[PDB]
Amino acid sequence: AVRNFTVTEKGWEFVWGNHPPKRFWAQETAPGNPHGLPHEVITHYYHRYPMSTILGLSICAAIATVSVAASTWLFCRSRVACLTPYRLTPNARIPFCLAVLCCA
Amino acid sequence: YEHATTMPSQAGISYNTIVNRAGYAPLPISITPTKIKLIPTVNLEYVTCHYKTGMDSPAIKCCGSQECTPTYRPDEQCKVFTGVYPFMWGGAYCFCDTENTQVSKAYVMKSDDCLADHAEAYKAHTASVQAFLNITVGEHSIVTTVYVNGETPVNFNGVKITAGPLSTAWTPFDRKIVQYAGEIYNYDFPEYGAGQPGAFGDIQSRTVSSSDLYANTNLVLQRPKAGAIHVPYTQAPSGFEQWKKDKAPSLKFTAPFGCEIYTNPIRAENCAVGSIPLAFDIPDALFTRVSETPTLSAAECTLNECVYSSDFGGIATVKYSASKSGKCAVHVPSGTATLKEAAVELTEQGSATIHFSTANIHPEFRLQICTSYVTCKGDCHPPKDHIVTHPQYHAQTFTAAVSKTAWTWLTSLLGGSAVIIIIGLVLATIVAMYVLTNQK
Ligand SMILES: *[C@@H]1O[C@H](CO)[C@@H](O)[C@H](O)[C@H]1NC(C)=O
Repeated sequence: AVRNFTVTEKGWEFVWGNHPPKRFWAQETAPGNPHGLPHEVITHYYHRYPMSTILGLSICAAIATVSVAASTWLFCRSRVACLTPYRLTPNARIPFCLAVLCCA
Repeated sequence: YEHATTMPSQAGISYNTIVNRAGYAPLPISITPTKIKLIPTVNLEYVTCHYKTGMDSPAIKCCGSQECTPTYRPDEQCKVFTGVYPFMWGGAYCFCDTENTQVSKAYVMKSDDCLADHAEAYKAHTASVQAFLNITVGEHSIVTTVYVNGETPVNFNGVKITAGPLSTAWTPFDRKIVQYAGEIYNYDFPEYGAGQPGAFGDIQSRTVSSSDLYANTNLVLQRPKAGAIHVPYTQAPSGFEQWKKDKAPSLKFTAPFGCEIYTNPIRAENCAVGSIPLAFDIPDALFTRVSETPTLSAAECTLNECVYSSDFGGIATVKYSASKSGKCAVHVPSGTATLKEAAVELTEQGSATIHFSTANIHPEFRLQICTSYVTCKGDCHPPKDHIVTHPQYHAQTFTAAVSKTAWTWLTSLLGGSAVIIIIGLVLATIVAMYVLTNQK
């Protein structure tokens, strides 16, 4: 037979027939390389510490997306609020804002 | 001097601590629990073994009738069968074809081997803890079997140690246990006088040599075969042997926390649970003033080797310029690293090597020596072995294995987004102020 068992840092022992019990402990070794490209880092910190990377990576991605969307929203609102006072002039003369910031 | 420390109850792993005073040299205290025992108080409820059905020789009355002698023995039964015609090697026993009677009588006794092959049913409660500690304080080393109740001190060289009480009241044995063949089983055996046929405790004795015996084996008497002298009976098969067929593994194979179950006395050893609180009362004689002890100066720590393995997978070399030779109680106040040595020899000038175990990929701790506080940093690498045969000496912090590239990426994602938000807020405020001031 071939039997696989999961050994963690807490410990794990087996008794095979009349042999004395043998104890084994896991050890943080593999796989991947934390001092490398993002995919290797994610692989290393997913195989080790599972469910603490999937949660953390998702939280970070959500925060980044919300921040980017909010920044874009504020930038567009600022552009509208700085252009419409100059934009809806009947002759539409807009030199000052375009010269000081190039909003358009 | 009084100290109150707490050490994990992990057998075979040394634990080092340092004691500091305002004007006294630091002193190292090393405790090594070689064996931690847990001995519940047990009461012998009863003893069960294989039974033996004993039959009295049939009472054959020819051309007559008999009566049932009243019952006085364990599971004892008597019955009179009429119309029997027994035979022997000589020939027919009775001369009447009918109206002959045979009294059959059976009972239950302990087997002849109950003195050796028996199982003892115990009630287990009130666990007590003892610890075999190698204790080294002030270069004074002893071995003591200290009780882990908070009431009893142990004294040596004016030093008092009060251990316990244990942090956790957990025990592997439950209320009712069964000892058989040097193994302990968590079995809910029936109470004395409540045994059932074909199950454990179907016959019960208060003691292996006791004169009492409760028997309940569903013994019944069948009619003897025609022309035969014997006592037929029908019983539920032995409950002890059936229990031995379906014991399930003992406690030494099914106990949590790696406990090792032993008998005589019934105890659990080396349970990796809880923590022992130690209270120290140290006389001032062992303490030495700062002037007497060597004072360290011009010390630098270099991590010439580090692997974050379970064992001491790191070596730190410290360059020192000490006032005089002596002993330093080398210690790391933080939990970053665990030091193999609680004390190090010190010379006038040179380099000292210290073996440490860390779980940090990028360690940086404040190594304390006789008086100095060196700041020691470096890098560690994953070890060769996927699996080892010893528990981890160090402790795992939440941010232990997090590298530095992960910090850079996390700060860029969490910290760059905040920068973008700040930029957007500043731009919005500037635009609003500009338009508001340009209305008038
Ligand atoms: C504890 O002391 C005993 C008695 O000398 C010794 O045999 C044993 O090796 C010591 N334990 C350790 C871990 O050094």
